[PDB]
Amino acid sequence: AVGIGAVFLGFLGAAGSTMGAASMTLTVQARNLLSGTVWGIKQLQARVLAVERYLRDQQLLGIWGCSGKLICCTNVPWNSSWSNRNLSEIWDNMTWLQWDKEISNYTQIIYGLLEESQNQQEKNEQDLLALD
Amino acid sequence: NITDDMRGELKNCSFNMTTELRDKKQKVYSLFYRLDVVQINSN
Amino acid sequence: IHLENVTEEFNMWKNNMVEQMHTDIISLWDQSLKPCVKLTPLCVTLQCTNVTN
Ligand SMILES: *[C@@H]1O[C@H](CO)[C@@H](O[C@@H]2O[C@H](CO)[C@@H](O)[C@H](O)[C@H]2NC(C)=O)[C@H](O)[C@H]1NC(C)=O
Ligand SMILES: *[C@@H]1O[C@H](CO)[C@@H](O[C@@H]2O[C@H](CO)[C@@H](O)[C@H](O)[C@H]2NC(C)=O)[C@H](O)[C@H]1NC(C)=O
Ligand SMILES: *[C@@H]1O[C@H](CO)[C@@H](O[C@@H]2O[C@H](CO)[C@@H](O)[C@H](O)[C@H]2NC(C)=O)[C@H](O)[C@H]1NC(C)=O
Ligand SMILES: *[C@@H]1O[C@H](CO)[C@@H](O)[C@H](O)[C@H]1NC(C)=O
Repeated sequence: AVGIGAVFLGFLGAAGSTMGAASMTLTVQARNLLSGTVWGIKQLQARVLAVERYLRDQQLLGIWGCSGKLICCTNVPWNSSWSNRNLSEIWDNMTWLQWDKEISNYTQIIYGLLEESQNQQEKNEQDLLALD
Repeated sequence: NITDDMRGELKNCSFNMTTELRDKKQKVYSLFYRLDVVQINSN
Repeated sequence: IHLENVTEEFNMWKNNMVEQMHTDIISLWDQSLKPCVKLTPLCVTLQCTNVTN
C-alpha cells in the first residue's frame, strides 16, 4: 500500500493515520530515533540516555524472533480476551495512539509469552538439529 | 574558682575583629579551649 | 511538520520545561559572574554630600 507522491513523508507524519497506513512508513520513525563548561554533562547524559533506550528496544527485539526485520511474525496466538474486536476494525479504523491505550493493561502479559515462545522455539530447533 | 593544682580548660580571649566596614575594627571576646590556643613569646 | 487527525490535551500550568528554563537562566546568570570583580574593598565609610545642583 505505497504509491507515487512527492511530499516529504517525515517523522511522526502518519501518527494520526490509521494503523494499516502508518505501517507503510515505519523506517522513518526508526531512523529518526537515534541520531537526533558544565552543559557538556547534560548533553552527554542525554546522548547516553538515547543510546541506552535504543539498546533496550533492540534487546527486546533480539530475544524474540526478529532482530532486524522491523516487521516480524511469531507463534503465539492473539488471545481474544485481550481486545475482543474484529480484524477489520483495527487496520482501517484506529491509530497507534488509540490502540496503545486499549492494550496497555494487557501489555507485559504479551511480552512474557513472546519470550516463552521464542525460548521454546530455540530449544525445539536445537533438538531438531541434535536428532540429525 | 581557680584551683592552682588543676587547670582551667577554657581561656577567655579578647581580640580585635574587623567589622563589616573596612575602616572600623571592634574589640570582641570569645571562649576557647587550651587545646586550640598556644602562647607565643608580663603580658 | 504538520500532523493530521491528531488531538492532544495540553496544560501550560502543569507544564514542565518552564521549570527547566527558569533554573537554567538563573544558573546561567550566576555563571557569568565568577570571573567578575567582588566589591570587598568598597564596603567602606562613604562621606556623602549633595550633588552640585
Ligand atoms: C590564670 O592562668 C595562669 C596560667 O596562664 C595561672 O598561672 C599559673 O597556673 C597554674 C595552674 O593554674 C599554677 O600552678 C601556677 O602557680 C600559676 N602561676 C602563678 C605564678 O601563680 C593563674 O594562676 C591563673 N589565675 C589567675 C588569678 O591569674
Ligand atoms: C585591639 O586594638 C587596640 C587598638 O588598636 C589595642 O590597644 C592598643 O594596645 C597597645 C598595647 O598595649 C597600646 O600600646 C595601645 O595604646 C592600645 N591602643 C588603644 C587605642 O587602646 C588592643 O591591644 C587590641 N586588642 C585587644 C584585645 O583589645
Ligand atoms: C563631587 O564632589 C567632589 C569633591 O569631593 C567635587 O570635586 C571638586 O570640585 C571642585 C569644584 O570644581 C574642584 O575645585 C575640586 O578640584 C574638585 N576636587 C576633585 C578631587 O575633583 C566634584 O565636583 C563633585 N561633583 C558633583 C557632580 O557634585
Ligand atoms: C486495565 O485496567 C483499568 C483499571 O482497572 C481498566 O479501567 C481497563 O479497562 C483495563 N484495560 C482493559 C483493556 O480492559
